[PDB]
Amino acid sequence: MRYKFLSEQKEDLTEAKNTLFQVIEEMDEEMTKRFNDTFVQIRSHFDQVFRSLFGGGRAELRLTDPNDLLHSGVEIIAQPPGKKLQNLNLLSGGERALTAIALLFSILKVRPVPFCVLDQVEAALDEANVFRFAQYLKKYSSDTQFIVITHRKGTMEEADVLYGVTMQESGVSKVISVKLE
Amino acid sequence: MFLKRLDVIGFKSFAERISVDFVKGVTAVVGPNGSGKSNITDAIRWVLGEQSARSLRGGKMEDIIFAGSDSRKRLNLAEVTLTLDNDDHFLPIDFHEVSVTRRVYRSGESEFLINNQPCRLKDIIDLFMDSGLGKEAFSIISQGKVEEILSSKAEDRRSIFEEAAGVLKYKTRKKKAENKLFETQDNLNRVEDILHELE
Amino acid sequence: PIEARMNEIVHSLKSRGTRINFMDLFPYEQKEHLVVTFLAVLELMKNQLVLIEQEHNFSDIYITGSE
Ligand SMILES: Nc1ncnc2c1ncn2[C@@H]1O[C@H](COP(=O)(O)OP(=O)(O)OP(=O)(O)O)[C@@H](O)[C@H]1O
Repeated sequence: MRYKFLSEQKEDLTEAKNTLFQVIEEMDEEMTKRFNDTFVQIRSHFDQVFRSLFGGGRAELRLTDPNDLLHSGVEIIAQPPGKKLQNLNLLSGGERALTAIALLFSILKVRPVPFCVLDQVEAALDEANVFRFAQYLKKYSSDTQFIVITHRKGTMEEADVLYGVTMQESGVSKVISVKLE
Repeated sequence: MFLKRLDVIGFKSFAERISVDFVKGVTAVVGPNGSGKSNITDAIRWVLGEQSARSLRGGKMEDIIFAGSDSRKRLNLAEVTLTLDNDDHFLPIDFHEVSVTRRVYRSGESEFLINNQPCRLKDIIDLFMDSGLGKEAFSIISQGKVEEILSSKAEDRRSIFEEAAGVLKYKTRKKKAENKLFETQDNLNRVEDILHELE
Repeated sequence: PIEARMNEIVHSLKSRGTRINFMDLFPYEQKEHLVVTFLAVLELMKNQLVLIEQEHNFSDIYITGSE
């Protein structure tokens, strides 16, 4: 037997499908355009941010598949000063960490924030590179307040103030503070 | 806009009140390993409405509230208050200084306040989302982000660029529509099966 | 490096039997030195070897031996 309520349910399905399909395609359009637009902007800063952190060299961003703007990966190719230009996959541990930080700081030029909490992001930097990282922060702290959790002494040396967190009593953190600037 | 003060009481390892006054430039947080300096980051995430337990390095009530030590018995309340300078009206609130407060009680009850007025978690989340400081903003960056960039799977790296592009709300709406389609078809399928057993 | 400075604060406390101001530990300290001194005091506090008094953020800090 055929039922009216079932036939209406099938018509409601067909009707919703037509609108929902249009929602989905517009979402796809927004994601492809915004991804590409933002990628272009981040790429525009990347070489300069890399160079200021490494003190030299050069670097590039490239879409893995530029005709698949919904799924393409991003290739990072970088040349630390004194080394060859290579995919990020083949750089040293400390070079990889600093290049990733260069990408994060390039994103911050495109999508600025009034404050930025960095929790030990520079843990894997080679010691020789810490001072340019720390000086980057001081320089651009005119536009972004930086709150930096760190165990690298070079980063501490460029901060304006230090908060020390230590357990004087067992399992209870105490906080002291000293100005440097 | 900038962070003025972080007040922390009973949150994780901060058994008694601490109060961090930030400067406008670079504030560094330092100290021996395990002594709690990354609980500062967790407290900032938590009061701004983070609910991911992974993001909080422990986000359940027993992780949030000071659980006790040799030095002290556990507490029954954790509280964090972040005070922000809003002189430039970066946040859409008609107040010179904006305070956000989060509390959780051992009993499981939670309280949220903006400028000492009770509100919902959603009101804190929406306040920062509307001003460009939501989930996709890079206002809090831990080592996990570096790991995603350095990942060998291309989906992990693309994710960083999608956050920067602000695509999450479009992706979520697309998935919401795809789920509506699926569940509508599934309900019809189940109705037809019930009806078919009636024949 | 830090444990070097830790001992030099420990022994410097055995002299003055009273409070000592953090900046008095090393007169006209430079910031690279200040940082290690600061990290040293933190670790000494952690090892239950020194007591710290500070009234407000960025107010003067006084340090006293423990045992
Ligand atoms: N509810 C809690 N109650 C008491 N102490 C807590 C609680 N949650 C976390 N902690 C304590 O706070 C401290 C956290 O230390 P901290 O964040 O400085 O560095 P960490 O533990 O080494 O983390 P990471 O590995 O990410 O660097 C630990 O001693 C931990 O046991």
